Amino acid sequence: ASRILLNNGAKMPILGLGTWKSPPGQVTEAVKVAIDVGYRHIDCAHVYQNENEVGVAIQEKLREQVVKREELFIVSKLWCTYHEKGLVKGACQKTLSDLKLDYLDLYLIHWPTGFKPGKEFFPLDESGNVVPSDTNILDTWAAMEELVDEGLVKAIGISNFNHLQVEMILNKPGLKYKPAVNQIECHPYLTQEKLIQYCQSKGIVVTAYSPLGSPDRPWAKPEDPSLLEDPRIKAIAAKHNKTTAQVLIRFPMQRNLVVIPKSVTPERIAENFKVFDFELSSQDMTTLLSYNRNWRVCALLRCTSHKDYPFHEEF
Ligand SMILES: NC(=O)c1ccc[n+]([C@@H]2O[C@H](COP(=O)([O-])OP(=O)(O)OC[C@H]3O[C@@H](n4cnc5c(N)ncnc54)[C@H](OP(=O)(O)O)[C@@H]3O)[C@@H](O)[C@H]2O)c1
Ligand SMILES: O=C(O)Cn1ccc(=O)n(Cc2nc3cc(Cl)ccc3s2)c1=O
Repeated sequence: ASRILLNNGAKMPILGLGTWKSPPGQVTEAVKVAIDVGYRHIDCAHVYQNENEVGVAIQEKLREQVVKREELFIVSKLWCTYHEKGLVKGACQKTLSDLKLDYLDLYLIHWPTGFKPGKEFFPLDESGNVVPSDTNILDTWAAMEELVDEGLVKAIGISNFNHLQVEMILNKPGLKYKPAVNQIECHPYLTQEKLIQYCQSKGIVVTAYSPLGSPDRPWAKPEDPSLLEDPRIKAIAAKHNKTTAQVLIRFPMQRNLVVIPKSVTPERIAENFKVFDFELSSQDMTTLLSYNRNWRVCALLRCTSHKDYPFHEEF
């Protein structure tokens, strides 16, 4: 089945295209190729500073009659320097303008942390610590709720929230919309069993990011583990005459997750979508879950002092 039901009654494609680190010089072609081979879900963010080039591609394929807007599922995220309630609408509208759209299918609070407002996406002090803003999760959520009530987004959710931060929102007095999705890092070295268990039990769909372990992450160190190069996983893939990446994409799919692998290479974009023609066995799944090391690609330690830093909690 290719789509999962959200709590807003809409259906979200379980396989989408990641765009973090896709250069503007290449992401337009990436998206065009993706849509041509079947992707309908694109994961975006204002902080990725390529939304205009993503919008170029969508506009194009709409104009070529390859797809209709209704068939697309476009995701973006509210960046940390816009968590003040008076800044959320503007941030959302900038993303809409850049993507040349009239609505987003899903809009996420990108991180639970608010940062000092300003042009700087990661404001630091003279010391190198990120400068927080005096905003909180609940007020920011209320602001996200207005975007639904105004017709700008069909659904709202969160990203990189721990189960206690998700809880705050759920128990929010006067809650208007429950979160639809929590997008979190998830892959065989960070299997997220507990948080997935919590979210799915609350009827919140989980999206797995960095499913290939983000080898292009700019802070990679050579000693870091490498999922795509893991011989144990290469062996699972060779058993199914599939590539390591296809295995890494198919894994979260069989855990009822959404997954959003990133590529700007047309061959790999196609390859990565060809994961609906095979099944990981029960042993394969068990084996892959067993590689958990609680290893995070995305956890900027310059944020570990923010009151809302998400990863001090077990989950
Ligand atoms: N919510 C947030 O905080 C958050 C954080 C991180 C990521 N995300 C989202 O999740 C998406 C995916 O995560 P990610 O970008 O960190 O990394 P990823 O998808 O785990 O890995 C992308 C890397 O894998 C390479 N690659 C892709 N397909 C491959 C294949 N078949 N064989 C070999 N290498 C392949 C890509 O190369 P090329 O592109 O050069 O082909 C790129 O270097 C993002 O782009 C973003 O949309 C969200
Ligand atoms: O955010 C994106 O989708 C991609 N991305 C880009 C740059 C980067 O450093 N990170 C790591 C971060 N860690 C935290 C940790 C916290 Cl608490 C807040 C924000 C971030 S950003 C990152 O994930």
